[PDB]
Amino acid sequence: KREHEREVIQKAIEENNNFIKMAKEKLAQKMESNKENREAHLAAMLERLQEKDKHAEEVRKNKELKEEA
Amino acid sequence: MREIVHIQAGQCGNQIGAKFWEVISDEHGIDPTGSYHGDSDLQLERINVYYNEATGNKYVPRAILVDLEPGTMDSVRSGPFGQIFRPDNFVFGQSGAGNNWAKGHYTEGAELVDSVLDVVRKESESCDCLQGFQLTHSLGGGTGSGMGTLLISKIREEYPDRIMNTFSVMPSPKVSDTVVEPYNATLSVHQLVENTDETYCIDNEALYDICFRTLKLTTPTYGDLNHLVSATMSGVTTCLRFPGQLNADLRKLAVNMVPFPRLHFFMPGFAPLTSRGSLTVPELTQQMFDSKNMMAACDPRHGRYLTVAAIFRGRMSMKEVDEQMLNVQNKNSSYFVEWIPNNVKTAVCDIPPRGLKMSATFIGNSTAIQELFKRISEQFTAMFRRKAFLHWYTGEGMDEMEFTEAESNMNDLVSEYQQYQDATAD
Amino acid sequence: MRECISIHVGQAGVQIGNACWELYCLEHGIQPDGQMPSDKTIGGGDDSFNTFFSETGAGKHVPRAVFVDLEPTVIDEVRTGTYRQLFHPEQLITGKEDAANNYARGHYTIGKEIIDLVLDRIRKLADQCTGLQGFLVFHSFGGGTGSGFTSLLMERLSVDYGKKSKLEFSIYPAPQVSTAVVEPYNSILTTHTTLEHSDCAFMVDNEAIYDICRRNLDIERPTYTNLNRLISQIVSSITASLRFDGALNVDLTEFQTNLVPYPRIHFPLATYAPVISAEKAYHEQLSVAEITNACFEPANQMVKCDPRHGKYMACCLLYRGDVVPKDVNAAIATIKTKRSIQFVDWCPTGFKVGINYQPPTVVPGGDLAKVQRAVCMLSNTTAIAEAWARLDHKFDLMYAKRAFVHWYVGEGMEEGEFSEAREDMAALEKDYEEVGVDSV
Ligand SMILES: Nc1nc2c(ncn2[C@@H]2O[C@H](COP(=O)(O)OP(=O)(O)OP(=O)(O)O)[C@@H](O)[C@H]2O)c(=O)[nH]1
Ligand SMILES: Nc1nc2c(ncn2[C@@H]2O[C@H](COP(=O)(O)OP(=O)(O)OP(=O)(O)O)[C@@H](O)[C@H]2O)c(=O)[nH]1
Ligand SMILES: COc1cc2c(c(OC)c1OC)-c1ccc(OC)c(=O)cc1[C@@H](NC(C)=O)CC2
Ligand SMILES: [Ca+2]
Ligand SMILES: [Ca+2]
Ligand SMILES: [Ca+2]
Ligand SMILES: [Mg+2]
Ligand SMILES: [Mg+2]
Ligand SMILES: [Mg+2]
Repeated sequence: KREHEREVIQKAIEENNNFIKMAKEKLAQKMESNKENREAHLAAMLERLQEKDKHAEEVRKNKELKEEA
Repeated sequence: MREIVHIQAGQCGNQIGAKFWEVISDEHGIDPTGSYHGDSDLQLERINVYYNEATGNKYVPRAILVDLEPGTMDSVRSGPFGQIFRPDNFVFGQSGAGNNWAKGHYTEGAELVDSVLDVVRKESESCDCLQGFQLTHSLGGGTGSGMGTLLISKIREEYPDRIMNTFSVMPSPKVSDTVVEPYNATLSVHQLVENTDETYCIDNEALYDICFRTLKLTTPTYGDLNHLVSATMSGVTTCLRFPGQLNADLRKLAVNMVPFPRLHFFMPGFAPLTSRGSLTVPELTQQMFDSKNMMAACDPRHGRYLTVAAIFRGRMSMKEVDEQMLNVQNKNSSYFVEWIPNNVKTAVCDIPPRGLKMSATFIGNSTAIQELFKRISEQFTAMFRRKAFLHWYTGEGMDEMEFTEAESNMNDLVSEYQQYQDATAD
Repeated sequence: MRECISIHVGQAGVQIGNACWELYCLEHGIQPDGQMPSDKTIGGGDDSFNTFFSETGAGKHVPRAVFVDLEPTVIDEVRTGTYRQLFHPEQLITGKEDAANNYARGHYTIGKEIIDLVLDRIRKLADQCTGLQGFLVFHSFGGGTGSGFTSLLMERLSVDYGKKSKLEFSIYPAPQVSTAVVEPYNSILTTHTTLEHSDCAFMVDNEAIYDICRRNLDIERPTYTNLNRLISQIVSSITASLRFDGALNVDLTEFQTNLVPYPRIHFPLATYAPVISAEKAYHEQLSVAEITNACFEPANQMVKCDPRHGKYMACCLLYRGDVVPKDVNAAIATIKTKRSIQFVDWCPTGFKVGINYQPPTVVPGGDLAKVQRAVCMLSNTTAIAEAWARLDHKFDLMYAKRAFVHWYVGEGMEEGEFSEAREDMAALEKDYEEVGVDSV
């Protein structure tokens, strides 16, 4: 009985211990995947500013080449 | 704590922008000198939102004034509130754009855009927590449209997490005979679909028709048209400028008004609209949803509402307001999309506007707005089929392909509006 | 010491906390400055009211509470309000920008900036506790802070405090009471994220309290103050057992063990009786058996649903005031004879009862009349699934077209979290059907 009374408390500790780690780990990846996702959503906006600026320069070049009279 | 930075470009943008400041300064008890001469403490509880606190108990609009023709710069200084504006924030060119979108967007406006961003950056640095920008401009001109849309992109580039709002005026043959206006509007709409979070469609055809038919103004002027604009602009910003049980900002408005990123073109409305030669809450409610009171030349009963926001102003029975918004909603159930539950919210403000005991301002995201874009697309295709005046923009370095891209994108926007207009719950 | 730390998150949670701590002070005789003349145990003590209040050497009784909001407007009123010096500056936490009705902003974007600070202040309160019992978390489903940051906080609290009790008080949205179009999304996301971290959640349908205030109290057009004062009566009844000494009161552990049959089925339906105005209370007294019967009338539930069409799994009846055991036992005896009140067949004994002889207290200004016997019933009924169903339907209408979803993806979320959260809700609805089915 003593041996069983002690398996119980040691198991109860393990219950609480794994509760913490299923929470620490699940919250860990949710913040990881959210970091990546917003980094991608901001890395895509670094490519639209790049293309928008690049096209503006192509326009200003075309004006330049049209002044050659 | 939630500061908005106002920018206004072009002639139209500055005239309506000036009236906006001539209308809300009175509501907040600020005279042209910038001194507070009000009675209620509620006028100042959110003075920050649009005004900077200066030494000597002075209030200065957080406004940036722009145009490529320096003449309009002096016109504002001569205005009733001309001297309230911070003189450093006047950024003007020397040539003007001649109703050329390319000049304002790519060549001449580009040479001035950086000088404006410096004024934008200075005002932003003195904000406790910048909540967004608002632009007032026309889409048919050359500067407010071409340079205004360029500015939006550059501000979005530097402030990607700030909300971009605009009060965009688009052309109507009834108010302007300039021929290339469909080009400037179509080209600017191509930008606004991508770089603004929420845009109010101030349609000059709707403003003319309201002035002529409803107000009985055989001869309407920009002052008559701008009176409707200032009243609308005062209404849609009432909850940003005054406190209450709402406590909302520009991002909350966008979050709850825009179900899909591209469909952010609103359809303002105002009530009452009555002639000088001639009110109950149920009458406000009915007229507010009437097509004749819309600032966009569209019939909401030709489409369906995705979302709606109604702001009631003046001291009135709260329960009477809630009952009537229920009555109008279920009596118009068909014109509200069934797949967005509770898509009509109502805010109420005790302070009425000048000269009225009660006011109602309407902000609707309706699929009927497509009627506007179809009107411009029809005009655009008429000139673009024959390349009329196209050399104006090619000479500045543009490609005919960019014209078709702006055309097709606006045509796509019409399709998307029609897509969700026909959508069913099951 | 059996202390309890209150956490008030977002506008609703803060404003609901304002009404609760106001009431607590009135029930315990604590002045707005924190001084309590009747307390002779200066600087400390083992009194029951010390479970919610800490003492300072200067005789100042300080709430064991943390107020967090991502924008300062609401909590600023507390900092300048009538109870400004009741709290400590460290306990009133605010950011500069709110979550903008976006769960994602409250959970991922604006929340992260402040979450580590909030835990530290909660940590500071915990270190002052000798026997911390659990956390009480007040928040709305609809707001971006109340939904997104609360979820973040609950997850973090499970890591830093393990299985320590965490109870919620949640405001279920309603069109009547200043709701927003995306609030169904926030409610589903926060419920799914918090299901596995909360041991007992007390939803309050804002439409139900709107109706009670508008009907029982003859308030044509209720305010948040009218609603919060009513909510505080339920919160007070639940925590009275902890803030007051008594031989027949129900502590939190006793409270949770007798009301939650399965971990996920932990959403009791709250009722309060009598909710009555002064004009009606004039020359009118209601008895123990009368207020006991009112608890089972669907018209008084804090959440709109029909217990008559569902099954009870456990009932907790917290009496307070001039209530005697004999009347309590007779009133409950009658309820067990009523075939109109059906218990599941696996709940042969389904009543937890308690009495707190401290009389109900009314805010001087609060529409409730001062009564002498009140009862708050908290019942785990399957009917509560009706509230989940209504909200789940609104989620489906919008999500079928992916309306508004872009606002959440822009802040880093994936559509997978939307469907996952919806599937969890579907399992919960099926769970409530399974527990209601008769046994073999
Ligand atoms: N409602 C309203 N519309 C105006 C006003 N002023 C000009 N417009 C409209 O604006 C269009 C022309 O654009 P403008 O703003 O004048 O041109 P701009 O922005 O100054 O650019 P550029 O003239 O090319 O330098 C016309 O279609 C007018 O109908 C005004 O005060 N109120
Ligand atoms: N009962 C009650 N409900 C409230 C109160 N304040 C807000 N609510 C509810 O909360 C919802 C709005 O969310 P809030 O809690 O105000 O928003 P928040 O937590 O501050 O988060 P943000 O989005 O950042 O503003 C509405 O649906 C209301 O029904 C209140 O004082 N009492
Ligand atoms: C700028 O101040 C405003 C801000 C907002 C709103 C609004 O219209 C009433 C405003 O007045 C201009 C608003 C928009 C409508 C919504 O649904 C379409 C919603 O749920 C959301 C509402 C507002 N929330 C409530 C409960 O009214 C928040 C966003
Ligand atoms: Ca004209
Ligand atoms: Ca003591
Ligand atoms: Ca003391
Ligand atoms: Mg000009
Ligand atoms: Mg808030
Ligand atoms: Mg006991």
